[PDB]
Amino acid sequence: PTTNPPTARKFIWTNHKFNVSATPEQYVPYSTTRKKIHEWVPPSTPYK
Amino acid sequence: GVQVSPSGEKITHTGQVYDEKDYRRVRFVDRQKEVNENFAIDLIAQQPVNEVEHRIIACDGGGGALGHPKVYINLDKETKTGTCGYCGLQFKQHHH
Amino acid sequence: KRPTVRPRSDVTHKQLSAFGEYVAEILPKYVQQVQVSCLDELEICIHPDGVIPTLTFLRDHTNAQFKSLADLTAVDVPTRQNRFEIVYNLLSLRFNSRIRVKTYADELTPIDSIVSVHIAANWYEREVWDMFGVFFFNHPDLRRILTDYGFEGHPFRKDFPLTGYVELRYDDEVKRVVAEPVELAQEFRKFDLNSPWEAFPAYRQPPE
Amino acid sequence: PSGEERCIACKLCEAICPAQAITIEAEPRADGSRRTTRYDIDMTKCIYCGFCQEACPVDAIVEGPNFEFSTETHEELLYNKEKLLNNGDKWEAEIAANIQADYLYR
Amino acid sequence: LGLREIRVHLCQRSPGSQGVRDFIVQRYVELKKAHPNLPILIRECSEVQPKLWARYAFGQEKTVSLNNLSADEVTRAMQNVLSG
Amino acid sequence: ASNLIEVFVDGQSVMVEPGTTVLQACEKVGMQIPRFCYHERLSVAGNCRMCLVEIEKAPKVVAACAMPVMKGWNILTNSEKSKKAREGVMEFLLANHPLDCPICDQGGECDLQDQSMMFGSDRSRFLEGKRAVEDKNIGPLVKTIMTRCIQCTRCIRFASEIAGVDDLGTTGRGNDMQVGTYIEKMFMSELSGNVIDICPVGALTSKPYAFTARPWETRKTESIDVMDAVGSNIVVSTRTGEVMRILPRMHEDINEEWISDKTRFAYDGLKRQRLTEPMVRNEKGLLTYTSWEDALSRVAGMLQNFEGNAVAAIAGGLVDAEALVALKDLLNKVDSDNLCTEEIFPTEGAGTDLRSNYLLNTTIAGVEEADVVLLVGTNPRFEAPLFNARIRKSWLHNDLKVALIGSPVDLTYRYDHLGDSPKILQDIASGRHSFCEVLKDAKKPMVVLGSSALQRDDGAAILVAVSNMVQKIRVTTGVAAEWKVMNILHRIASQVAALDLGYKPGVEAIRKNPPKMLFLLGADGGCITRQDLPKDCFIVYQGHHGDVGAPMADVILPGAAYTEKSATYVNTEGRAQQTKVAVTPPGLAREDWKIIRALSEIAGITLPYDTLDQVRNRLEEVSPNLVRYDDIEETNYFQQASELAKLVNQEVLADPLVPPQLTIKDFYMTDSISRASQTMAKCVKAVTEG
Amino acid sequence: KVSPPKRAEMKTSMESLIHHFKLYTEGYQVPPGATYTAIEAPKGEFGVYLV
Amino acid sequence: TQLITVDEKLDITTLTGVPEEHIKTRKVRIFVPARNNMQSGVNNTKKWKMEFDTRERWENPLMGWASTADPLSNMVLTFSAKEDAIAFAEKNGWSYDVEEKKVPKPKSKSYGANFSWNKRTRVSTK
Amino acid sequence: TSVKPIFSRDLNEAKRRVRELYRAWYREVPNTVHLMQLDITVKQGRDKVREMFMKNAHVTDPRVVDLLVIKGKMELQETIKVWKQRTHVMRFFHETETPRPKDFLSKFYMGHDP
Ligand code: SF4
Ligand code: SF4
Ligand code: SF4
Ligand code: SF4
Ligand code: FES
Ligand SMILES: [K+]
Ligand SMILES: [Zn+2]
Repeated sequence: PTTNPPTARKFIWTNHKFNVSATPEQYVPYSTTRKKIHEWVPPSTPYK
Repeated sequence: GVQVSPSGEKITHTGQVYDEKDYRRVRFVDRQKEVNENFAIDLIAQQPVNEVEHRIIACDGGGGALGHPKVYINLDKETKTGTCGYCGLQFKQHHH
Repeated sequence: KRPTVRPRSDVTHKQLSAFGEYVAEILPKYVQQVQVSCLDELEICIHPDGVIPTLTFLRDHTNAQFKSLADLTAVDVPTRQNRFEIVYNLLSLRFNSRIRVKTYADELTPIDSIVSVHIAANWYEREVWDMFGVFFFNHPDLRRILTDYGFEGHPFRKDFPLTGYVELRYDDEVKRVVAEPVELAQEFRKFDLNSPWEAFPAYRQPPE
Repeated sequence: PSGEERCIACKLCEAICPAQAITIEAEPRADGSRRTTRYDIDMTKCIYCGFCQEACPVDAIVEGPNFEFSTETHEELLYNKEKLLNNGDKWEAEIAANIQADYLYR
Repeated sequence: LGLREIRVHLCQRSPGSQGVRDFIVQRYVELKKAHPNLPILIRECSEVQPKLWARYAFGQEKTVSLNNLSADEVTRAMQNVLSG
Repeated sequence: ASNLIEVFVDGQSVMVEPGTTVLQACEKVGMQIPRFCYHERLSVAGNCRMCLVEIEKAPKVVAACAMPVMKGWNILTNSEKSKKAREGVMEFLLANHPLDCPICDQGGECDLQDQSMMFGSDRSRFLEGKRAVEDKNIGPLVKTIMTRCIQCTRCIRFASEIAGVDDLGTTGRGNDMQVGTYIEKMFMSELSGNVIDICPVGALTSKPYAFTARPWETRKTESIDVMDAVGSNIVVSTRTGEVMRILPRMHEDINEEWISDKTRFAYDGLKRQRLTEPMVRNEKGLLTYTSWEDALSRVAGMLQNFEGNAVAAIAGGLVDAEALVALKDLLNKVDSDNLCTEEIFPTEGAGTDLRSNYLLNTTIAGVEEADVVLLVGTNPRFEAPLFNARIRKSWLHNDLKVALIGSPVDLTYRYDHLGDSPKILQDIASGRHSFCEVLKDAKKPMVVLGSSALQRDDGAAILVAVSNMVQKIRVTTGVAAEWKVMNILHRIASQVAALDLGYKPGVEAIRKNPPKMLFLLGADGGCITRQDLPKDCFIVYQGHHGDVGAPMADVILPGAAYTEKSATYVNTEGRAQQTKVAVTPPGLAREDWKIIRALSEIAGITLPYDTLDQVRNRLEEVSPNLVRYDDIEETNYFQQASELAKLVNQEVLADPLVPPQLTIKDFYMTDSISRASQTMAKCVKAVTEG
Repeated sequence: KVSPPKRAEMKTSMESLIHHFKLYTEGYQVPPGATYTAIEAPKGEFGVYLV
Repeated sequence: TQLITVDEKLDITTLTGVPEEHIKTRKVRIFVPARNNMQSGVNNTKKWKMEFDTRERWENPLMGWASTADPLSNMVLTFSAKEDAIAFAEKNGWSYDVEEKKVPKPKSKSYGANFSWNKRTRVSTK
Repeated sequence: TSVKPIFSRDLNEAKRRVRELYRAWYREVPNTVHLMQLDITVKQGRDKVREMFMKNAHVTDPRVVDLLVIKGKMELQETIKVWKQRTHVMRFFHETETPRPKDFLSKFYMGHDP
């Protein structure tokens, strides 16, 4: 990649990162979907 | 762009973020929740509208076989640009 | 001629039809059906009482000489009364041929083991018993061969679940490997991959 | 090259995935595009067979040449959409070159 | 002890329900006239035994099988249920 | 073989009636001819040319969907000519069809894709550029991507014949001929998701279902709809434990192939405003989450405190017969007969004693069978859309004569509006009416009285007037004893089951004897409130949605929904059906009869049943027709009911019969799930503003 | 209908895209029947009995 | 000599190996599956099917996947006859609910009805 | 209602085979507990064997009883020559599983399972 450099894109990382396992910057999984069932919210005022 | 909740947690491009009282952020305690910084909706909003001379345009996303399947977009509505269903590029007919 | 269609030779079909007639008229007491497929493979479906005479005749006949047992298997079709279809594939090295012998059984009628005819039938019938629960008479040692020790149920049956009923994990309180009722972190997603349109009109069943 | 995600939430990768290692959830985005809200691939369930990258109609999911990603926990191999997009942004300078080198065969 | 509900289960077509059908045809109307506050629920089905349920106070139920009973002793069974 | 002709399919002989098409003979034999424009419930169009088959000794292939078999025809369905015709027609469709399969909602549900794989070629010769058509905005329910449209006119024929709107059509000519509306018109009637059903391509897709799931991954659960009292058979499509779609089921006696728009698109209300945990009022008067043990202990203590008329229950609309008989048994063990429903039926005369007094006795096949239908005080188009669809089908095919007493509403067919006054019942019963002599000309009349009309103050007077009218009609027309004229149309799913189980209809008993402890089994109509209820009253609301009954309750018990429980619902015909479990209730919500049984056990009066089959046994021993699933056993004793009605001496009011639902905006929100649905909110906004 | 088409044909043609979709979602339908195919494996005879 | 008499209901629950919870507490459904109304094909309405009652599917705390606790969630069995499904269900000891095959009613289809002189079946468009 | 017997013509010698199998299991339980170093005692192992037999005791079909005897002989022989290990033997007791009480209140408090 000095005579034939790769194609430049703006979303490509400008800084390469090595394996970051067992580091504070490691990968932690999570569900990327939002809340699916919305609970009823009781009113904040008493009926009596 | 990446925004933060009142909890301080970054909100993903899907709109997902944990609540203040949700216990599932202990997985991010002493670690990081990684969110992809490049938001595709913002990046495709930055793209200019291609100004073409035809009533029906053809899109493959560029690169020929490296792109998406070739589709045809009908640019009849002059009040709305035609959007590719695959790549999200916008096209507008030049009627001048 | 056609590069996408498998070529067909009818001499094998004629030879296997002649041999099927031969076996059928030699053993009318047991042979229930004889068919030759489009793949030129001879299938002979027999009564369970004639497994020993049929296998012995096919192994020891001068015209048959089916001295090599290819495999012994079972197919679970739980819509018929005798739900286990036991299939014997045999190979004749003298005549360079292959034959298939089919019979039927259910959960409560065992069939005769053919360990006296072929020796690989020992382990193959052990596999069939372990996977389907088909008992075999006069076996030297019929026991489980593939499942876990003390595994309850026969797993190759159609009504047995894919994931099973128990799963193993190490419990530190008892310091052992213990069995739990099975719980999956992600359930196996079943897919209904059947088109609503008929594919092969040659196999169109008549309406009920 | 615009920066839009190539994935169009068409679920053929998880339909063809022989180990059922891909889980996809989708909804229309705020601009109405057909995009995923969840794209999880389990490395501990994946068999690395390339069926997703050969069934993908828009070359979105790929098996890039990274193999030195062994982790110290079982969780870190449970990839989600953010991790897969980060991998795609990291390895785009090489994945695109490999696809350019080999795409005439496939 | 106070009667709260009467339920008559019968058949549209059965020899055992013929007397019950006759009783409902000729005598149910003035029964409802005499007790126009009591639910006499008439339920009929294909293959049920002719059965009579009397629900009293606090959930007690008395069950009387009136299979192959004609109109007059169906009437007297109803009278015994109403009175006690 | 009287009036039958012998034809041959692939050499196999079969008897067919005259007028039977080639496709109908082929499916009688057992082979499904390929089709794109033919639908067995739509009119024959014959334009897609996919059903072309070869008749023996005939040089030209014929369209099986339109051509009738003549005599002795040998239909060579799998011949070379038929295969070549199918290949050519699929090639012509896919020449201009767009490459949109991954971005298509019709992923594995595509008749075009499946028939391509089964009958078409495996490659293309189309080297030209494909056409493209701009999309339309016919509503927030049906998303239109008209480039995928193959111009089969199925949507146009459906809208013309079944929906009865005449709004869709083809504009243009040749390859430029576009299906849609010429003007910017919003196509929103009831029964409008069935165009999404019957569109074979993904041109007309569902906008709530847009880009959500795939048919191969969705699991199918065959259940019953509870949005109205028709009881339409449905499939709940659930993926990963979440309800994803609602589709109709084919049931020729209830709903045919279609479901209402509220049924199809109101499923998203089950994801909002859901009760998940039991709640109790605290010392500050606010609802707070608590445990099942604590909530049931509080309710059990109050139930041990009170008895008699001081304990009462009110049942709403989305209530199954299991919880109804559970609450009935519990209040009977505390000796309470105030088991009321929100929906009102007249108790005068026969009341709910005779089952024929409150049923659609003629039923929906009887709607197809009848010749004149008189609708009294009802708007069937919004009260029971599939019932009105069957009326329109009979009106098209059997030349049904429809008349209406009530306010003049658009029923998507032309009827005779006799007027909105209830005195016309007296006039027809006396026999001095033009429609009375129309009836005496007719042979098999059908008088359908609305439960919405029975909701009025003079409901008993209206019912006895209609009963007297029907008795006079049967006297003056001499109909058969097997033919039932009187019918009652209900709009509430729980009402028929409650009336069968013995619930007293209406809250008149509640108003007469105000209780100190009240159960609200899904009661969200607001019929009885704290203003006409005593001050120190203990309210427990058992339900799945917090809409009207939860904020006024002292204890809230989260029950299950119809998609979350296996349940019994009885339709207007009297037919009982059971919903199956599609998903499970969210949070700590349980099945409603299980909640009532656990409450009874804690209160110390244990109900004599523990399992669902034992609940069905209790239902059978109360009334043994709620266990006869999909059974239409007929009722009798209309003579006795009419005699008691005649001895009822009430008089009708002068108010015109105005149904509560005059417009589709009133149609869209009816119950708690519809009110909590955002899709119905969008529909109301679209039909009001847009 | 059995083997998937080339990717350029899939991205250009309608039938190729449809067949790619159906093959990579449902797969090809095999006509009913039973076969025993045995080949000379390096370890012996490898047999497959497909029904 | 080799033929005995048995007057029972052919119970094999002791040999199936299934736990007693998944025998006694399960309900099965025997039915011809309804045609998917998004299509018009009827090849999936030919064979009888037995399925089990739906059990609990909850959310995984880590990934949000659909976690389950019952093994008979994806178990669907195919039968050529309702009586065969009945025999299998009674043999395996599962309590069954059976619904009959819903066949489409025969319909009088006439292309000439679209162009009638006096009937209401005349269409206004094509 | 006439079928082919497996080993037993009727219930009598089937019960004889049951008694022989129970006799041999009762013999082997102390040897099992001593050889595979089980935490259990001899008494409750014999109780486990007995209540397994009482669990299977409701069947009266001679073919099913013969097959149960055959399976019991396989389990017993598998215990004679030690292939079934300590974990496999201790799987009979479910000591690591919290049992589900059968009352309606408890099954209501846990979840939706009947
Ligand atoms: S490479 Fe992995 S993720 Fe892709 S289809 Fe194969 S097993 Fe599935
Ligand atoms: S990764 Fe590719 S195959 Fe998978 S859903 Fe996205 S676009 Fe489709
Ligand atoms: S309608 Fe069918 S053929 Fe057309 S794009 Fe959609 S899936 Fe493909
Ligand atoms: S929109 Fe659909 S139903 Fe209407 S003509 Fe086009 S393909 Fe047919
Ligand atoms: S189905 Fe007959 S031409 Fe369309
Ligand atoms: K569609
Ligand atoms: Zn594009």
